[PDB]
Amino acid sequence: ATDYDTFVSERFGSIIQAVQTFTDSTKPGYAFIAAKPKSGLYLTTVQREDIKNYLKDYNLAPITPSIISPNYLFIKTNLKVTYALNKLQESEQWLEGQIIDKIDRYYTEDVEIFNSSFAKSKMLTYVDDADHSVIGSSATIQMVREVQNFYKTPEAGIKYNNQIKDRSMESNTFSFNSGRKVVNPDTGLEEDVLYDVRIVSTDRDSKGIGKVIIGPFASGDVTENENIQPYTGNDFNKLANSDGRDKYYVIGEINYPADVIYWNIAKINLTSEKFEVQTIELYSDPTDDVIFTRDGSLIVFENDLRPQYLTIDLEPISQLEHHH
Amino acid sequence: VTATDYDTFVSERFGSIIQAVQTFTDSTKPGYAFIAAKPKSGLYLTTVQREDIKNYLKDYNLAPITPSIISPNYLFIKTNLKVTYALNKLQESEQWLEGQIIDKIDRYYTEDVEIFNSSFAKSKMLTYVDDADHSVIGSSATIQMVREVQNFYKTPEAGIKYNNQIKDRSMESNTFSFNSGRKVVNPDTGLEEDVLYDVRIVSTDRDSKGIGKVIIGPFASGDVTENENIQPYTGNDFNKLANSDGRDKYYVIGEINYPADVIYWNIAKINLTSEKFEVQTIELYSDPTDDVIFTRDGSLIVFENDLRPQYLTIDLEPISQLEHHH
Repeated sequence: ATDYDTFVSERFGSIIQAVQTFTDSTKPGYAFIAAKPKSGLYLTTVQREDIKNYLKDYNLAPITPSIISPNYLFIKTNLKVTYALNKLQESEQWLEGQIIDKIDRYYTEDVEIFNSSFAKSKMLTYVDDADHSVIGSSATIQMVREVQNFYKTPEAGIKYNNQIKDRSMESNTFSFNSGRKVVNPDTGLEEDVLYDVRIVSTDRDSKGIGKVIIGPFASGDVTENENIQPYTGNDFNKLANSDGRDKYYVIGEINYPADVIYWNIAKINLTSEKFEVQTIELYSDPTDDVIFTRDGSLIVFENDLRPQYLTIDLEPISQLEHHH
Repeated sequence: VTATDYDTFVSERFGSIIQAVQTFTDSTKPGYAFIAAKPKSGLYLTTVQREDIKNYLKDYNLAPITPSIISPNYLFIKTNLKVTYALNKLQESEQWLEGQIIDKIDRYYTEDVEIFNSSFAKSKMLTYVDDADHSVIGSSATIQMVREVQNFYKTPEAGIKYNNQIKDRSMESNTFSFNSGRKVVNPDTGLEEDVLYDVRIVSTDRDSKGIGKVIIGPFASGDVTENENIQPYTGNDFNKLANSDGRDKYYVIGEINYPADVIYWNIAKINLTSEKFEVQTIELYSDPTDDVIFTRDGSLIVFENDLRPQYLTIDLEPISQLEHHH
């Protein structure tokens, strides 16, 4: 870690706020350094080529350390703060600002650091701490791993470094392109029907394993031969429809206890071409309210840039027959 | 007159073995001036029944209204704490550690919460819990409000309230034994008196006006006599308990007004005599919608772990160290 990270952390301390090295058991030979810009999220490919070009500075001929951006774990927070009407001078809009700062001040200080961790109980005491009028808060978290490629998990897998619950793992939705014509003079003569779809996990087996299955289809546009046939279990979360779509299929699988997640859309004869996205986001409920980082993973609150991962509900109180 | 004037009156003539006073008057009970009194040490003033609450009676000035020196209507917090710490950061035992967090959970209560018209917040106390070591990483909790009920048979004339809002089905008591008149045998033993099963009081989802039933069960088909009035509660709509004895027929005996925050029941509404029940006092648990629990009139949120240990479970969890290498 610090053996080489620190140096770098000297010649570049004006940008990078977090640097640590690690190996991949598997990508033998390769040493990577994750670095987080103090100034946001991803170092720029120019900022990256400069930093790599101090590798020559310190003479090493062997292929030498790949710099790269950190594997972020995000907390989708659903915050609720109840406050006293009397004791609150400015706008609700102000108050939010006042606390959404506190959250960040906790993250920067105690969390946004390698192998340091997020404790929901701590940041709530930060929230409480934001005004002299913030009587008490509560909070509900999710974990977000932002997936680089939707089509197949890495060679190795995707892991949260944390225990999730059953059926918990679920990506967002991405358009699948069937291939049929719609024949609609509204928008010409042909739209190419494309219905949303997601990738969810099902319940632990006898032995700790689930199945990573993929959202609703219309019989025809997925070819089934004995082997590859519709999944049947109802041990997962189906999604809102308006269409006659209820045929989910099975790729990869979740090892709940070892938290590893592998899937590969290929397991059903569907080329990347068929989906109009390239990136997705995987969510899942933690088991605990204390969540952890490990090799090159970093937990981070970047809220003016990932605002989708915080929501604040306030509850103004006076006196009082009622706060819900 | 004036409750405030009275509160003082006692924060003087007794201001010795008394910590706090709430002089409130109940709108259901005219001409009666009620005086809540915290013992400053324990829970009940003359649990010996007056020894004390009679001495204060013996203080008279003016008015046609009469004092009724009572002990405070206590709100309890059944906390299921789940603190987690770092194996290495810890030098003394889990045993010494518990005795360290509850030292804080107490510090919070007795400074901010254990007061009249004062309140409790889970988030705020879990800050105090977290603040007991160099680690101690974080903490979880799962709380319920508890109201201790003397005479399980029936609530007061005017119902019992929490001074807080609870959730649908949230309200449920601990279990108690109901002596069915009947008799059975096993294991070579004999009649074994009268068959007993564990029975209890639960609330149902609120109807379209904010109002569910307060029901009691299960039973046998059974040990309760059904009338035009007395009939098994009609439908699923709440929390049933383990029929390790197979039973299930519950009966309506009151209702919760969720908005008004009032709960009334009377076991006499079916026809069971208190004789058919082992108990006298029971516990009434509900879980709030409140991220803040409010005390109020004669109500008081207190934390007495020593004398009320049952209302706190701490499950610790040790954690492996991270990087020790550099």
